[PDB]
Amino acid sequence: ECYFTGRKTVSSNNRSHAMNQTKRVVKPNLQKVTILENGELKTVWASAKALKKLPAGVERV
Amino acid sequence: MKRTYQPHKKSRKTTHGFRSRMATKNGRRVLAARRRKGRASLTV
Amino acid sequence: KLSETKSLLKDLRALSVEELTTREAELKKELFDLRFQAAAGRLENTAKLDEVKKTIARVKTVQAELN
Amino acid sequence: YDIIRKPIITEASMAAMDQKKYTFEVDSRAHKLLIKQAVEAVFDVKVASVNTISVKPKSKRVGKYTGTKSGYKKAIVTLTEDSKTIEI
Amino acid sequence: FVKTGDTVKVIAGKDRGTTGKVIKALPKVNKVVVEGVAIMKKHQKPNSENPSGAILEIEAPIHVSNVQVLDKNGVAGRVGYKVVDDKKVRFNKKSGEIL
RNA sequence: UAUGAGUAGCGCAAGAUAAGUGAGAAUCUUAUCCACCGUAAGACUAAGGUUUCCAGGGGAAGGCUCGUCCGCCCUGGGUUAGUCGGGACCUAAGGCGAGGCCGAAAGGCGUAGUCGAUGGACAACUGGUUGAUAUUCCAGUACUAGAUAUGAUCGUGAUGG
RNA sequence: AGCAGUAAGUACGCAUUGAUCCCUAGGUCUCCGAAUGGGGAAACCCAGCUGUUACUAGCAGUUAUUCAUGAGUGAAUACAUAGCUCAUGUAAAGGUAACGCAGAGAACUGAAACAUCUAAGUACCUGCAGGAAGAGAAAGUAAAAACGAUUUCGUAAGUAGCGGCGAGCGAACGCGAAGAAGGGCAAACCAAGAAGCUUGCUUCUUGGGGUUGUAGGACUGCAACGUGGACUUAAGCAUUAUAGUCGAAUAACCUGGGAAGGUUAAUCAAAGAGGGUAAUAAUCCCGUAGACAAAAUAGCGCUUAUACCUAGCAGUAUCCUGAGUAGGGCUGGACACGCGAAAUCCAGUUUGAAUCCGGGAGGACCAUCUCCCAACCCUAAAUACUCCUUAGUGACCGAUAGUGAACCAGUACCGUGAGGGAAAGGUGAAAAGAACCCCGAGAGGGGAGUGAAAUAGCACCUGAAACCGUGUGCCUACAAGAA
Repeated sequence: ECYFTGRKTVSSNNRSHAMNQTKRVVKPNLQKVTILENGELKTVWASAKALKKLPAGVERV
Repeated sequence: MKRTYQPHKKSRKTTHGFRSRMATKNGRRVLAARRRKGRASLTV
Repeated sequence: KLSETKSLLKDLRALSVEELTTREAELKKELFDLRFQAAAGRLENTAKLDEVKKTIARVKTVQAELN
Repeated sequence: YDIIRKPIITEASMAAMDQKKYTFEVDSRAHKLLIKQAVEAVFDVKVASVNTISVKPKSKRVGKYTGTKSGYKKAIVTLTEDSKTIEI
Repeated sequence: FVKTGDTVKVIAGKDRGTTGKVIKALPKVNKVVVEGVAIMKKHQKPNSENPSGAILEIEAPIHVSNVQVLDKNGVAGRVGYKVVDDKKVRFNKKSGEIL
């Protein structure tokens, strides 16, 4: 689970050929990273969308 | 022949004591069913 | 009649627990030999039990509470 | 302080009298050393010790429902000699 | 009512018009033992407090409807009460007003 | 409420007489014989039972019949420890588990730690004693541990080893 | 004006001096339990600290954790950091009637079977909340002048649609009614500080600036409107719950055990609602209609300056206006929408703008036109449901009913447990409950007496029905019948 990436592994539902009414489990991107040090020094998970928008504003946010 | 229950005191508790039933967030729920009905006692 | 005198007279005055209630929260706080005449029998006279416990009761809940 | 409940008068009570013993009652939340020194205070009688025993509650029927009569700790007041017995 | 009391009429019921003194009403009973009125008798055993028994001229209580308080000139009615003085003044209607 | 039906059964073993008891005795009590078990059908002790114990009284139901008798009923007593068993010691198997781990959630795992006896630690044992408690009440002997009262003397010596 | 809950049942007693009682506030509040000094099976054990007061005591309090906030500490390793310690803040854990929201989420069914659908995103489960919640201020709908946030109801109307186009599911628009409130911020800028003080700093902190659609603000102009809205503070006013108070209006006769019934008469009137009373009451009582009453009590509402932030306005130097954002790919889902011509929205994943000459919508989409300004936040009101508090209402129901439960019901009882789950009210007006006497071991009876009544005698009004009877007139012991 990653906090500032928003949501979690959130449930969904699977389709098929002439769909058979099934289920999926949505998983986001899971990366434990520790990028910046503002007073941070804090390891935490992240998602790759938030990785590519680390240079959006994510050094303190 | 032999029957089911020939319990001892540890036997009559340790499934149904107030912390045993209270413990797992679940048996206390069905105890609260037993309270919201409110029968002759609670813990046994 | 009896009880309003013999109750209202006592300790509405503001003297204190080891000070004024020496007669009640110390002296007749020995509830012994009145109780201890209770169930010993040979007493014949009841009302002293909850009467006196009532007086020490009001002694504590007023006088040994107001400070 | 005087939180002795009552004495107890059996036919063994006279044997306690001859033995310089007693059968006294106190509240449950108690200790035999504590009621020992309380007995020493309000009585000035010289105690050896007290025995242990209490009584279970007696849940029979008393009336048209179950008489749930309660227990009480039967205090066996073991004295020493050379003191003031109480004959009440 | 308020505490009876005095001689008290009995209009309806088993004994019409009978008057008789009261003090002993106990209004929670909501029917009043009055001397002379509703003559109960009890065949009591020869036991304690009457070692013959068989006769107890204790009398029955009858309802507030059949109690009728008169003011002192023997005049009953409806108790207008509290009207006049410091705490309370009892009277009946068409009455000589005394208590 | 029948019915079947006054039939099945009366739940694995033998009592017997006399005397008492009462109102009423087969079945209650005693005496006296018989009989049975007796590596038990004895005594003592777990779990269990939760007062059923005993004393006195009574016999609405209960007792598979009777019934004065009773584990039935009313009333009243009856269980006593420094050393007995546990706890105030330790700990397995295990459980719970702050930390942490992962997980829609609840959760489930788990380091430290924590309890957890059936275990391992440790002082009391003879005699008498009731209706009933006895290693518990007391005679005799102890020992264990502490206390305050009292000539030490540097001594204690740990979670470490 | 007696009290001495239940109710007998006793006793000392207690009390118009004012009790008992009713209400309001304060008091103490055993232990367990969120349960929390530590352990522990619920009614436990063992503590530590601080004073107490005495003891190999006792008393009183402090000592669970997480979070937050400080303070100190300071390892590898110098600072630091982790980590540790202390202090402060119920915060906050927890119990929860029903409604809500959000997540997680089936099956059975039905489709005459069934794999698509349905059932329904319902059953369940978890979390988050309040008195309601969400709900919301157009990056909207619509299509011509057409309006102007929402919400609920009716309508449109099963209309448009979708769908093994089966079986089904299913709108919105517009209109009608209720209810009818929108207001901040970041941004841009301006000023202050501190600082990349690497100077001119171009990041942070404070306060103005202003919240925008026909653009709006900043820059040049320039106006003080009460405001839950530009302060839902405090002070008075008023009144309600929260104790209750007064409160009208009648006599006789007949009957009976008893009148209110029948009969004779009279009254009242904001009270002839209803209930008791030995038997049906307006005038007997409770009451009732009205009319008064509360210190404390929880409020509601009105007036007051204050409890504070807003306006118009012309012009447009340039900036701003909500970036991984819209979008695009794929995989989903919701939207009536089952991938379809599929809109439009929201997810994962990937790619990624423009930014006022802008951008978006107008059911693929390309131009013209209409409307709007997202990608920042809050918003009462009309609505949903009651465990609850009374005020109550019944073409509700009368003890197999009515709550499982009119009764000590969730009781007994079953089951180890989760669970289940019974039976039963009525004497008499009043116990006035049958004194005594006799039978009887006793019970029970029988006399007496009791009461209107004793077939009325304690599970007692009324008492069938099956069953058992006892008496009774007739018939049957040469008969083999739906009786």
